[PDB]
Amino acid sequence: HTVRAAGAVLWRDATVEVAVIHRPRYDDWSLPKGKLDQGETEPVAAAREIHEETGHTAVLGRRLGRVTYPIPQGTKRVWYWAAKSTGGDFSPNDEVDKLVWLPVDAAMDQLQYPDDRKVLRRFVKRPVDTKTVLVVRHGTAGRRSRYKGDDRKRPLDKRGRAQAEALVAQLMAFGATTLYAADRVRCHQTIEPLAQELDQLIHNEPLLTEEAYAADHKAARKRLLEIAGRPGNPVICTQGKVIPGLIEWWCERAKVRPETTGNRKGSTWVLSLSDGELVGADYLSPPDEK
Ligand SMILES: Nc1nc2c([nH]c(=O)n2[C@H]2C[C@H](O)[C@@H](COP(=O)(O)OP(=O)(O)OP(=O)(O)O)O2)c(=O)[nH]1
Ligand SMILES: [Cl-]
Ligand SMILES: [Cl-]
Ligand SMILES: [Mg+2]
Repeated sequence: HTVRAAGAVLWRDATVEVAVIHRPRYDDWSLPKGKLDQGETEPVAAAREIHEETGHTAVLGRRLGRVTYPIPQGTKRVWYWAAKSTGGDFSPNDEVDKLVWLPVDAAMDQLQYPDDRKVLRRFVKRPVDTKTVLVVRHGTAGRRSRYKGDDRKRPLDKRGRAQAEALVAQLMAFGATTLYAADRVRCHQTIEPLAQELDQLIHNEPLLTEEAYAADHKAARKRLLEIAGRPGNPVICTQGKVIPGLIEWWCERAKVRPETTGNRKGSTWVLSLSDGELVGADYLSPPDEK
């Protein structure tokens, strides 16, 4: 069987230092990570396990990649992120007895596994002090036929509401701070739970609906960049016919290659920016899908 895990290169400003952990079970030095709990998304697992193992909270930025290796039971699949420490301090735990903070070249030496070393090379290849734009497709909301009444008003269904609730921890893992949604009830409702958590209002965005994108895709592009330019990490909840077009455009111009792709309801594109420039685009499946 495949064991799914997530973790990070945890970093702080000293130029940058990264955490390497020691485990007496293997007398090994490695990166903080662990297994996904039932129902848990990779980002949320990563944040948890980082804090379990290092004693630090972190905000996840760019996704580093996936690595896969044999273990006695089968196969270990681990997703890694760059993650900046937001606080805390190490104290020894059950698995991890020591942690060191190292500049990257020394950390590469301290590491011992090829997969960890690969992830660390991925970390250094781009800027890590990134800002993050979270582009979310609204949750499940039945079919446009099944709900007559102004389709603008069609609500999230039971699943979609559960997706919205699950997106709170997902989006908070990336340090979401400001909320925007296309002018459709289902788009707002997707991020209402996060709005309440953050105690933030949701900015309504008539230029980012499907109808508006179809009429004037250029105004949508410009408005996306306007939003991305504001301070904070914005969530922008919009629709299925809008997202691929915006993401594809921006990735092509920035020469950013996504490691994964898709467009499902409740999915999230994590766009990482350095000094306003796009440097990563990471598609996350819906929180209730694999
Ligand atoms: N942490 C880590 N372990 C690895 C890598 N490559 C590699 O063969 N291993 C080995 C170390 C162990 O002998 C074996 C399983 O270690 P593990 O850290 O993946 O799994 P674990 O279940 O003991 O710990 P975890 O997922 O709960 O943190 O795999 C790697 O890149 N990182
Ligand atoms: Cl520490
Ligand atoms: Cl829909
Ligand atoms: Mg672990």
